[PDB]
Amino acid sequence: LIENGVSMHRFLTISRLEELYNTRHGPSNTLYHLVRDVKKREYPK
Amino acid sequence: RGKICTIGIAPWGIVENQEDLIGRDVVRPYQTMSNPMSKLTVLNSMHSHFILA
Amino acid sequence: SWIERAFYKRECVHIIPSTKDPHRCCCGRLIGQHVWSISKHTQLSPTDA
Repeated sequence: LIENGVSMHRFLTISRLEELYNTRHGPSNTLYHLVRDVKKREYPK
Repeated sequence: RGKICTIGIAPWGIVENQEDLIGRDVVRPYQTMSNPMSKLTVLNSMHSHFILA
Repeated sequence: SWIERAFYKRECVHIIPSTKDPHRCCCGRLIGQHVWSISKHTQLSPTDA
């Protein structure tokens, strides 16, 4: 799709990279473990 | 391996998306898409210089 | 800088021969979408693209 030219500039919005981070599908990610360790240390659900 | 000097000589009155083609000595953003609606045709991506006029 | 203070372009103002479209002038855009000297009356001005 980039060979066609769906430019990574114009596709990417603030709301888009919210949705790309916030997605809970696809393969495994250790995000759940680590970001809960982030908010536990930063803001001591 | 080469980097070949492949200067094309075009018109300005034919380059597609002339409104997207406005600005002065800036590294300017070109969506390389060719919309088939406008009969104006894009520059070739694989050439290296352009003399649109 | 030596590029900028050198090169020249051309632009449209004339008596508007309608020919095909009343919206089209001799340049050839829409009626509100406009912006040699014989029958087109194009002039000289500095480049912008």
